[PDB]
Amino acid sequence: CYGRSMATGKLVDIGEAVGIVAAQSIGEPGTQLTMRTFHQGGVTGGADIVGGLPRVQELFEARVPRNKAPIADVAGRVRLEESDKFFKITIVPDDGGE
Amino acid sequence: GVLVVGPTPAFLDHIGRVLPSLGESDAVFMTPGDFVPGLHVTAEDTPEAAEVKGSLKILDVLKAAVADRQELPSEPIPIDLSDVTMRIDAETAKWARDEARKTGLPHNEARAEFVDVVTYVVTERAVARIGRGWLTRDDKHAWEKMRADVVGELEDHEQFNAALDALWPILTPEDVLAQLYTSHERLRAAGAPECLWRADGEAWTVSDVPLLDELVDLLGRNKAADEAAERERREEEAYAAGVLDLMVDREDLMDDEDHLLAQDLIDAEELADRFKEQDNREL
Amino acid sequence: EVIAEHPVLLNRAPTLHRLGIQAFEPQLVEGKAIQLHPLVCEAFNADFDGDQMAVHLPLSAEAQAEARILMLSSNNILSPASGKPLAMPRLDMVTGLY
Amino acid sequence: NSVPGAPNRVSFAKLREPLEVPGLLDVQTDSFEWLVGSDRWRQAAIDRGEENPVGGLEEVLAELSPIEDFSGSMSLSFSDPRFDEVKASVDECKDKDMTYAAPLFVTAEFINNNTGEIKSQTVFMGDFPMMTEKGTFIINGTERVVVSQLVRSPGVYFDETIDKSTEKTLHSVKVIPGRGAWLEFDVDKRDTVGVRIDRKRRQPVTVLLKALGWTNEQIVERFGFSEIMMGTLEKDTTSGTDEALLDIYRKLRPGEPPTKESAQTLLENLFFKEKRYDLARVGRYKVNKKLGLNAGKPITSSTLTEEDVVATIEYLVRLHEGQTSMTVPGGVEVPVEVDDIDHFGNRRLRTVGELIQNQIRVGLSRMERVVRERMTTQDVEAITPQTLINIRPVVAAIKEFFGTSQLSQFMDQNNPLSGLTHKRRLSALGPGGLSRERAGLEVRDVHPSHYGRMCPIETPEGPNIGLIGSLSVYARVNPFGFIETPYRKVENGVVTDQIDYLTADEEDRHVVAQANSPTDENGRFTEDRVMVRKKGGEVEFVSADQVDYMDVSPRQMVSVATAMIPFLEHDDANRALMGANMQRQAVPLVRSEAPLVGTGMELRAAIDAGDVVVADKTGVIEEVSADYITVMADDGTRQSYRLRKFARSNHGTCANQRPIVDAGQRVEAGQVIADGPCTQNGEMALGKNLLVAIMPWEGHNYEDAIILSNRLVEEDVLTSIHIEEHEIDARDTKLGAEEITRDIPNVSDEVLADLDERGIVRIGAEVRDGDILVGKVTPKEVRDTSLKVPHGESGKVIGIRVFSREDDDELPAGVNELVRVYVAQKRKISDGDKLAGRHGNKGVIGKILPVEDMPFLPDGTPVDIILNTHGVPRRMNIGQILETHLGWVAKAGWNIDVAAGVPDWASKLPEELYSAPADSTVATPVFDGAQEGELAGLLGSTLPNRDGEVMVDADGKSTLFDGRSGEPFPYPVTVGYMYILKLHHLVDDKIHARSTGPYSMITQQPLGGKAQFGGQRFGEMECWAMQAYGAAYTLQELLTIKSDDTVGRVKVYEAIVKGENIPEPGIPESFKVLLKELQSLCLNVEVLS
Amino acid sequence: TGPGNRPLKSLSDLLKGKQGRFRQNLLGKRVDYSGRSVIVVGPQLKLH
Amino acid sequence: FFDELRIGLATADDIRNWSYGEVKKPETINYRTLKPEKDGLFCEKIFGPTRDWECYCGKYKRVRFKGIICERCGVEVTRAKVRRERMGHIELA
Amino acid sequence: EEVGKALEEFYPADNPIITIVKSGATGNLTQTRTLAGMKGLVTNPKGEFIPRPIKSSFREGLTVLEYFINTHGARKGLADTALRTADSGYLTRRLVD
Ligand SMILES: [Mg+2]
Ligand SMILES: [Zn+2]
Repeated sequence: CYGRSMATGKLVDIGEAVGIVAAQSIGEPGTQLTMRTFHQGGVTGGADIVGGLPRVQELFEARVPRNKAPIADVAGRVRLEESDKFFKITIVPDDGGE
Repeated sequence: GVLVVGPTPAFLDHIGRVLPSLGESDAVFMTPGDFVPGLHVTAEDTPEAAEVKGSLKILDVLKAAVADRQELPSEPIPIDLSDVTMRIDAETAKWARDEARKTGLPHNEARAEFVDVVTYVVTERAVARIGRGWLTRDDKHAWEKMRADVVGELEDHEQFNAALDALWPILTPEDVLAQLYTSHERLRAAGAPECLWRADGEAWTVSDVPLLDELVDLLGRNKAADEAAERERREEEAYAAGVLDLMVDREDLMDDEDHLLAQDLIDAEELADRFKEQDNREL
Repeated sequence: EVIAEHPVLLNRAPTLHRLGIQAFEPQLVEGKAIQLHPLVCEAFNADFDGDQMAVHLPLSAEAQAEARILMLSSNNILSPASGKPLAMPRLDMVTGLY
Repeated sequence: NSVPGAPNRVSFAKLREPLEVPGLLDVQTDSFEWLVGSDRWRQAAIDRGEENPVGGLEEVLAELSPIEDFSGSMSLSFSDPRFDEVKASVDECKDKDMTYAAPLFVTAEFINNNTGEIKSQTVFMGDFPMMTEKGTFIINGTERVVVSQLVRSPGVYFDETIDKSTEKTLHSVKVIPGRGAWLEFDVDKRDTVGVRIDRKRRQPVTVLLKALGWTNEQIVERFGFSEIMMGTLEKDTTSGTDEALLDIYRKLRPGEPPTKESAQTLLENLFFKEKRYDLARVGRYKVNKKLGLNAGKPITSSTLTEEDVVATIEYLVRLHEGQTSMTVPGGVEVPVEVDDIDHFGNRRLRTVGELIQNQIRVGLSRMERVVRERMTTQDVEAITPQTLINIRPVVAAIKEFFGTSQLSQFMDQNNPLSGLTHKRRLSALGPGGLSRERAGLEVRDVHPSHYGRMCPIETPEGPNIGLIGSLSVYARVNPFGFIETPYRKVENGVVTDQIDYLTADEEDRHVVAQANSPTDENGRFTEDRVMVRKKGGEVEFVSADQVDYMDVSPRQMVSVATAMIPFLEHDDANRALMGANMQRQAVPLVRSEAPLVGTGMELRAAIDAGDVVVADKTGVIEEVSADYITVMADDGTRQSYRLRKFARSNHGTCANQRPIVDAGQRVEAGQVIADGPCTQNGEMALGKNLLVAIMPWEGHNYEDAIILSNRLVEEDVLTSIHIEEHEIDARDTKLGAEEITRDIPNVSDEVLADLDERGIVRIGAEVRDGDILVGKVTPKEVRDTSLKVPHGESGKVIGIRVFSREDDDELPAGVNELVRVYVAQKRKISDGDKLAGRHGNKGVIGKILPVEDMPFLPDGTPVDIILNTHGVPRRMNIGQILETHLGWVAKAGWNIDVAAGVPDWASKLPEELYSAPADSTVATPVFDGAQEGELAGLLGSTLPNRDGEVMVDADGKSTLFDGRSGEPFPYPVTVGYMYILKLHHLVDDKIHARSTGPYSMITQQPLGGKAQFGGQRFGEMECWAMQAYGAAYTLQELLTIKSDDTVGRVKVYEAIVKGENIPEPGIPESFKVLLKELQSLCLNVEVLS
Repeated sequence: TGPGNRPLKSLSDLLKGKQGRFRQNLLGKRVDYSGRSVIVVGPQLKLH
Repeated sequence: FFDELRIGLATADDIRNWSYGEVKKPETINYRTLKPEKDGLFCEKIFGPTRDWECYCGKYKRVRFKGIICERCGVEVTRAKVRRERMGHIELA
Repeated sequence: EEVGKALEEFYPADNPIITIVKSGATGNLTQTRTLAGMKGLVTNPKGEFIPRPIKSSFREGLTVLEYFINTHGARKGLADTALRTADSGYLTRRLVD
């Protein structure tokens, strides 16, 4: 299920620590990534998009994204309405109802 | 920020068509009935009781309305312990209510002073058993059982603490009104007229919202709730301190020339303050 | 007669992955600097502007064999992160072959 | 030139210097002069300064005197400090481990108001250390430097900021004195103004206003334009002046019995009484010019007031409300704005004199408390100053500033420049500035107020980047401690020859131009859109009529170690930083050689450092030996200069001086008479010129490594002498006497052959690890604890320095003898040793080749150093290519053929630069030097070789031969001469190894370090890497048998020495104590199997 | 409360803190049979 | 070696087994003579010697012979810091 | 951008400074532009852009102001390169845990 080892090129062995390899492979290049500004104080720069190490810590902790978006609860079609600054969306199921 | 008050938000529909930077970020619409964060009781208008509860002669009531809750026992609620004798009386309760009023602090703020005064009162029976103490410790340490009964009664407390909650209850500002409108002597006891009477208190009108707000300035807060958040903050900071302990030390370097490390530009507190969820919302 | 067939581990900090520790066969040289093959220098992230390197020596047969087999540089030619080779021609070699 | 014996060094400079380089340790001598109130500073100040010039001692005493008592009856006063000649000299102080000090005396007058009697005496205040003409102090023998300090000037500073939670823009105010308590103000996240008297609980602001005697009518007339301040008033339960003073004495002195008079005497004797709160003249001036107060007035009254504590609030409130303009009721208009904190009009320099002033102040305060303790416990009219005064405290302060501080540092002498940049240094750390709470990332950066005041480049590479820096070359220090740099006054567009030493505050008010800006007729600019700076460093092009000032020279914003890097505008900044900080740590060589291509700032950096010797007086030379030199002046007075020969610097280097004069030589004044460790004819020579070929070789110059000839080892070119000092003390033990003898316990008499009568080693002998140096016997009867050579050390015994108690010279508590042995080692360049150039090009030495297999030229000349091509463009330091080219152009002379006019690439060249012979010396100043036109066609000229053959073409390239094969490399290679530096990073100092030895007996691992003879840290990341391989036995081995397991390492040593299988722990061993103590807790544990 | 003003020590308080075999070092061991030097290049060399 | 690790509550039986004596007296040491006490804290009569190889009595202080239970102190002369790897106990009323 | 374009065009293929790059041995064309073209824009200590660019190369030689304003972002890169290691270490310790 793991597969083969990238070092040997042959199918992986029994007893091979494959979690430490994962941690290292993901962390080592962590300096090639954007980050949160290093300044003592200021305004939250998250107003703009920041999608490097922040996004990764987010996902690996499974906390709620900032620029969240809702996902379809049920397949079907969509009915879209717009008030002033508010979007309303209604999904109508193709087979079921409600 | 900005605040807009009125029935129709159509006044806030101008700030948004000439200054969008606010009409969708900064401006805040409220109606006389939304002032509180958590309820929008607007349609619940009221007859001319408003005039009474909409004019500062009601402030008095509020204060007295708490005084009608700084209650004292009808008869000595007995100390339900074996090797002591009830000292709780309108005497001690009176002494301590006066002491608490005498520091000019809201109710939940002076709860602590009240309880400390009552502990030093019960110190009487803690050491005044007949003449004084009567144990083999009372020749050099007159207070072995003083501060073993009084510093243990905050642990043997359920009876003491619960029967204290009658004379100094931690009021969440919604109840002081619920059980001020239902009753009939509270209105007069605190100074209120009788029109203010009503059966269901939680059926809130437009004219009890500013009262509900002022209650939060009149009462206070717990001051001891955030006790586990300190634990979690400390443990996060410790994890960051360990992160920095992992890193290479200036004396164990295998490089050509010394250079800047992270241990001399950042500490655990700030390193941990940036991996936090640090949720942000608009004004 | 004793430095022969006895591997040694070379390490350079910070060690962000396992190729930052590698086993090598010692060749005894006159001098006081360590000669390092130029192809193991991208894993180590090493250069010769002054950088230092640490040497560890195993004693138990088990560790000698772990070095000879698992750690030897002539076996860790590839990354355990993408399968890419690391011990491959760098700058001088590259321009020569180009 | 302008120096008597100035060896000619032609210059490509196209601009003239209207201001010469000022003294380069006149920032460590002017301040000491000020302190001791010498007459030189006195004159200098009377010229441009008050007509009552007070020093630094005078001022301290005047603030101390008169020492009155509670009864106002008897008074003591000090005056007239006075220094008598030094007891010893610098050389004597070093030879004897003494201290360079002068006795200090003071006139103490003792008045009694009862009887009107006086008891003046000239009392003795102890020996005071002195600043040597080289800008140093001498302490127990060692040269030491008191490095200046950068600190926030006293005054008022307003800082906007953002609330971590509300993300709300708020404001603040902070008043900091030179001495006393702070006074802060805030506008809170809830629009309530408040105060933080002596950094205590934030009570409101009107409380203070009332405590000073203000009525709500006043609070509402002064204020009232605002509505947060009124709203703060309205919510002051503590209405009433005395209720407010009670509130304050409560917050400060909580609970303890109060009093109204105590209240006023606290609110007064904390801010307004000039003994518990003082704004030195600088704080007073800052406050005045900031708030709009006391314009053009006699600053004499240097303390706080009640009008400023109000104008401060008023400024703050018009700040929170966006008002840009203020006017105190009676003051002058003012700009309302925030105050930067890194700016240097707000940062100020505590020089050595100020530091010592402060510590003397401490000592004097203690002596004053003692005076009082001892004045009202002794019969009156019978007490005299000498009875009231105990100096023992003061000396301690002094003996505690040099002996043990952070700004008093062992002198950094790897070379003259290393010590000369240790004195023009600006440190942001030490008691008084940021210590640990503010080592962030916005103070470590460059600020446009650094131009001409602090070098943007020279800052060490270690942890103190942005904290420590070096002062520029044209910069001096105001008396208020603010740093000043000169500019030229423009009047209509025509550069005047008038100078103005401005500071950042003043500079920010005008448009400061650039030195390279053109001029045609006595100053006027040629262009129309000239380039300038502005307030916030905002470089801009502007009309030449908008201009008000101008920079005297380029190289204004650079330091010494950075104005000695040729072609600096061609090298990026990190590698220039490297170049400087490596030019500091360059080891002196036996015979020194100065650069062909260099900069004009190498003569002064050696004269103005002090390792050279210069003539005090004009005259001729009467005698010249290796050690002494003897001059007969014109006045007839005979001078005698003694020279340092093979003396040990504080870093192991050599300090040998050598004469460069012949008997019968009419020297002038300021003329160099001897050269130092790294000078030749009076200019810095830290390295050597080497024949370089820019090319890759057979892999031996890979990844910044580099190659050498064996010539540099035969001729002793990059050789250096290193000296080491070993000391041993024969101190008391209570079992007898630690005796130094030759009758050592039973040992090989063969070890006792290089030892003299007294068991000490014999000069001239050679040593090796373990060899005895001095036989010391501590009593038991007798043991052997002698001084033996350490690990990895050897050399010749130069000489010895013994210090006995039978002379009673001086020795610490419980000692009877000290022996210091010096040993010298000639170290040659070797595989591993680090090597570098002035451009950040560095590397180690991978291969040393015989000259018969070195790329040679058609004339037979083998190159001396091979450098690779691949490191030059990605590292952005091509200044070394230009240096190579010009080195060729200078070792081979040149003749520009002007027969048909001067070529167009030479229309900007200074005549006298149209020709030069071989081995010539030139100068390329950092930002006014050799260009590329002046250097392209100047490579063709290149006078031929002895055989008429031109060995290098107009592109910089030759045609080499493989000294191994024999064939010519098929493409031309870039050849020239490069100035190369040998560094303190040597491999005999880095090679460390261990098998067994001593442990820490606390953590019970081996020790950490090389002198400790320790091991190497196997950390956590390394354990991860050791797990990802799946290696369990190496990890076990490393964590048990090597560091902690104390019963296993022995089994292992024995196994190995016996040749049996190295054992294995049958069951883990760190587990047993925890097993016990969990069983002891009544928790059954069963190791299963 | 032991002599003075302190919490007297206890068996099961050893382990709630840093002291005890249970707390992880996050440090090294300064191992024996080890060394350090400066590395130069050798191109006449094999990978092993 | 081993593979597993199990814990559990301890009865009085397993403890009576673990310990080789009984603790009865309240004191750590004696200042005068700096010699350990007996039958109490710092057992010098059950676990073995004070430092090593000895007994509370010094009757036996040599290596040649080990295990001879001191006919005065009933002590087994041995070394290696046994009194660190040794747990006493009490039978509390 | 136009300068880097014109510069990788104008240069031949037998040039060493372009050869060492297009061979994958070292370097980028950004460095070759900085060296033979223009350094371009540089950073403040805030981390923002100075809209007055450096029109000079390290071949022409930089003026005094240009060199001074390059030092700003040249010092701001020695710390970043260290704090980034602590961030990486945080995440790596998490993942290894
Ligand atoms: Mg390096
Ligand atoms: Zn015995």
